[PDB]
Amino acid sequence: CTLSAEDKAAVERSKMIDRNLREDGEKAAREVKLLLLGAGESGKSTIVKQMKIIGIVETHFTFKDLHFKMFDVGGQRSERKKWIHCFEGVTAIIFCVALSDYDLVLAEEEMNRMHESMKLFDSICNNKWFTDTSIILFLNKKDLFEEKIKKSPLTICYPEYAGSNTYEEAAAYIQCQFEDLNKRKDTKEIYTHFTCATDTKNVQFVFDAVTDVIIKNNLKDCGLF
Amino acid sequence: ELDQLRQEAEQLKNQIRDARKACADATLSQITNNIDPVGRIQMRTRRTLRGHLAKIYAMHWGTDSRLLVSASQDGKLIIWDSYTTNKVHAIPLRSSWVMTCAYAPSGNYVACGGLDNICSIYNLKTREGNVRVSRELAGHTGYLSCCRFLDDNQIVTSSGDTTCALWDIETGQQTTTFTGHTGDVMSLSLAPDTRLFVSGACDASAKLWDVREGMCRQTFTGHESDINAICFFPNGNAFATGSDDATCRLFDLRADQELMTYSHDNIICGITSVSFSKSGRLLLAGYDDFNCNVWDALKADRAGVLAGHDNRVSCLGVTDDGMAVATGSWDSFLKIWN
Amino acid sequence: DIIVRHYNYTGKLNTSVVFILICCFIILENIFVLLTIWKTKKFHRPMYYFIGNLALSDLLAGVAYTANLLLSGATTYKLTPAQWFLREGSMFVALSASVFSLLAIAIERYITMLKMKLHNGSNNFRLFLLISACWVISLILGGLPIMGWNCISALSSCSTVLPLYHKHYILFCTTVFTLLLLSIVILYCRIYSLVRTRSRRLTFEKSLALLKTVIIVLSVFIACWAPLFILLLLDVGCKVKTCDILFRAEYFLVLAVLNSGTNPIIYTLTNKEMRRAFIR
Amino acid sequence: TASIAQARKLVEQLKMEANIDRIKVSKAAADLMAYCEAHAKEDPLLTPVPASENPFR
Amino acid sequence: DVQLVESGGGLVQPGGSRKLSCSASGFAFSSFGMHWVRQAPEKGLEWVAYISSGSGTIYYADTVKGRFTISRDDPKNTLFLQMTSLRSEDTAMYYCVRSIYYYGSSPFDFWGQGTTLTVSSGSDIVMTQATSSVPVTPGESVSISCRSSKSLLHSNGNTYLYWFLQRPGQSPQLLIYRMSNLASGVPDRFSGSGSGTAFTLTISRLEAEDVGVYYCMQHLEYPLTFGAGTKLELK
Ligand SMILES: CCCCCCCCc1ccc(CC[C@](N)(CO)COP(=O)(O)O)cc1
Repeated sequence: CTLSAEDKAAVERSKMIDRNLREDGEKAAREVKLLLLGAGESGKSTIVKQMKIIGIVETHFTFKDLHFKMFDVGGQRSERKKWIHCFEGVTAIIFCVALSDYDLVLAEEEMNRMHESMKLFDSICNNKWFTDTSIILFLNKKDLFEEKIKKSPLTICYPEYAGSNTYEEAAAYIQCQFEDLNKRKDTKEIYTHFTCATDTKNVQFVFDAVTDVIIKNNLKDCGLF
Repeated sequence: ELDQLRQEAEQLKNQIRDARKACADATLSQITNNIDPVGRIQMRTRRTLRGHLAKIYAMHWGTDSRLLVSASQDGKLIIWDSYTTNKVHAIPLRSSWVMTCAYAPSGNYVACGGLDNICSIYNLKTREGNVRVSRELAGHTGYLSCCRFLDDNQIVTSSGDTTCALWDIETGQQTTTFTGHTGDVMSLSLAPDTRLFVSGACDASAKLWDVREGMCRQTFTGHESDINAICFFPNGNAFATGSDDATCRLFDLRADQELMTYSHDNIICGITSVSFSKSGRLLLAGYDDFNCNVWDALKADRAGVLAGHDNRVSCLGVTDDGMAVATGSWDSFLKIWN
Repeated sequence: DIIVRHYNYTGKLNTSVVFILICCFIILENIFVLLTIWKTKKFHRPMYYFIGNLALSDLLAGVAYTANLLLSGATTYKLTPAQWFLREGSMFVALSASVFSLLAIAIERYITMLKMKLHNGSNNFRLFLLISACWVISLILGGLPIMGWNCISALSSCSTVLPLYHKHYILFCTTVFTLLLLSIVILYCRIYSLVRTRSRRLTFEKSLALLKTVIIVLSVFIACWAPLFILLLLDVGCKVKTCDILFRAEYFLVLAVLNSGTNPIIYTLTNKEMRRAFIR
Repeated sequence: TASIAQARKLVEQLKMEANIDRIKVSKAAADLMAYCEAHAKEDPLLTPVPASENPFR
Repeated sequence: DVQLVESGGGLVQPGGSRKLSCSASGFAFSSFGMHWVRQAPEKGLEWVAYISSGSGTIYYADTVKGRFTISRDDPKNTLFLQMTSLRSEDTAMYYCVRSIYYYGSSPFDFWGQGTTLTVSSGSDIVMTQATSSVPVTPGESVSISCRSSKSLLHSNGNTYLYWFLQRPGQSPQLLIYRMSNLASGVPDRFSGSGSGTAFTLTISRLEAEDVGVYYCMQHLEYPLTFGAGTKLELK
């Protein structure tokens, strides 16, 4: 070999750095990536509190021998298309919206925050980067929506709503409207959970959705999907 | 009063346009018409740097033209020896979301930043033998898109809050704030004398800022989309901007308007990074079509293509001596080209 | 001398165009699959490497049968015993390599579906070990008759379909085929079972599509490799000069080569990404 | 009057940008062309340097 | 700051065994290669052993190969030298030296205080310092020369020559590495030059603390050899 003693030692140092990088990558690839998104006061705070119980904010937790990292962009006051591609390849996108927003208009003006959340969901779901990334749809504040629907009908949000002023039917209607915004029906799937302020099954639902996504990705890798 | 101010502003803009048109008698395509064409440029890949596991977002060469630094989304800032492909250093970043990195001219410090809105300066030359966080600069309310070292103690950064900032590193305070951009500033370039610097933002405009005075000198508006890259000419009297409208544009400071446009019909994708050759005759621009074009800066004709990457070419740089050009893409690889 | 006597004691003494055309079509399909894998950059991962090895094995099986197909006939008396053994070992090695490639694909799929992970990556050690095993074992299995495990000097224990092969060697090959087929079937059944149990474990399709794919693959493979297996079992039990069904075994190997030719069809049309790559 | 203040600030910014000296485009084009011609020999990307000089062969 | 402590030295009968431990603090011990270097009571330095970071590569001198064993415990940040079948020629001051290897690094940066061992009663580059000692006066200029049997210039352009200074009663201190570069904390008075097999070290306006023995080391072929040393004395 033509290398000097110092050159060989530098090559050995580079190989040590290489194996440390490989170990770090192996450790990181065994971890679930979740991108937390939602409108203002949608309920992201209570969601991250529930997950903790059981620039960019990173929340790390554990469930059933899986390590979950949530990346809440949150207070990133910049137009999104210049950095959303950084989150391409996340395991899932947790999109949280508040049901009680269906009849609230102070968006920033004179339009429903519900429609703004719908447009944000349409932009994220139909984004050119998240063509195969699955969305976990959280419909927060079901308990307060229960009592709000009995006074202000859903027609404040949907002029074409003709069903009865019942929680189940209107909630199913809202879920259907969010699922219809998906144009990639064949490449991605939307998981919907109906959460409240005082429920502890949210982390279990996220575990189940991530497990289903992992199974689907494995089937794709094997060529069986 | 507001309407009067708006009409005064539009009259001033018309005056700017008329003054620029008055000092425009012969185009660059006419001055550089009989010069010899560069010809077909054949650059081969000499080294391939492997070790990054996520998409690589930025790189910087350094004055010695041998070391280089690359930042990747896997949370790693790797300092490579380009001659032997040896990994000199591997810094684990506190925040994995890194989009920019700079290497100090002296080589004692290295900078990075990203979605955490914090510019981290690391001391490479420590008595402990490791690389430690020398300083963390905070104050930007948007993502850090670019950063460049003036010296060991002063650093200029651009952020997504439509603001550039000059920081004194030892104090850690924001010495100077450059404002006036109405869009997210995506890239900045420093003049060779480190006295002025150009910043391109998402408002399809570029601005020349005086470092010492802290005020904007000139504004150049020729692009039709977000400007993603910017780079001075080697003599510091002109610069080139790449944007999302699949066009590059050469402007000059002393005539104050656009000189040349570098675009082809077969290119629709935007430009992620541009830089100039040592003599400034060749302009290298990385695109989203996984390739890298080399244009004749004087004739506007395309001279070559650097097609060796399997994903979007995110960062691109040229050594101080101009010996090689390094391109890093989203496929987690850097390639040196000669 | 050897060939004429061995064929006379087995009752043989002395439609190919369509079979040659089928073999050429199989070759075309395998070349198409190989070039589709080579062109696409996202296919440079071990699973698609296993599909590529399967395509190459089917390619060599078609070439071998084409060759066999051409060589057999009155020209089979011209071949020296060593040349006869090379001709038959070509087919044996090609078919063994193909079915072992199916085994390797099944094993890789089972390992991937057992350890769920999130980014499987490139486990080059397992890939190289499986490919090397599936090739070396196939070559050795096709080579056993030529080192001396043959019918020569064992005329009273001589096969009928291959009048220069030892009956014990055919029994060994049949046993290996049984073990390998049961291994493949159990691997795919366990894959489906684990996927279905995990899919029923969580509360809010994939299982039905996986069942359809597994049923298609297994039904094609078994229903198309069955008659050759039945004859390879029966020739041991048949006395010489007795079983008439043993004579016309050419179509029963035509079935096996059609299975080799429909392997890439099944492994392409089932895969969404494979069809999208092939069309574009 | 934040909008009025911003409009006024833009007004003096445009006034400051309207009081600089601009040379003809031909003069600056000749300047850049002369710079490119002068430094052509020192550019190894323009003329491929022989294998004995570049450190990457 | 960074500091190394050597312990485990004392009177030893010939043919016995002894254990030397060098404890490190103030730096990343795991990322530094370690050297054991020996200085006889009235002689110069003599490289003994080396263990790389991660213990990947281990090297010994021919006079100690087989008997001596160098090891390291990174979690406890300690370096071990186990010596068996001690001879009367192993009595000396032993130093543990940290040395990191990358592009632009300065190997042999820090030397330990050393521990005293007292055993009771070819084909390697020869580095030559012809002059044993020179008399000097403060404020003057002195040049220390060095010569090598084999050229120290490699195909990569690096001339692997190292200069050390050992003040009386103290451990050697690195001045110049790779024949041109000045070590950190060294005044710019010291200048290193030379080419091929001839080297010189020039001191401009020498001061009172420059008095000591200057050692010349090579790092091209790995069996490191030191120069005889050139002692400086005042007048
Ligand atoms: C583990 C999988 C291996 C299975 C091996 C099955 C091979 C069985 C077989 C091979 C070749 C032939 C060929 C028959 C002919 N040889 C044509 O090649 C007929 O010979 P002629 O009458 O023309 O002389 C028949 C069965």
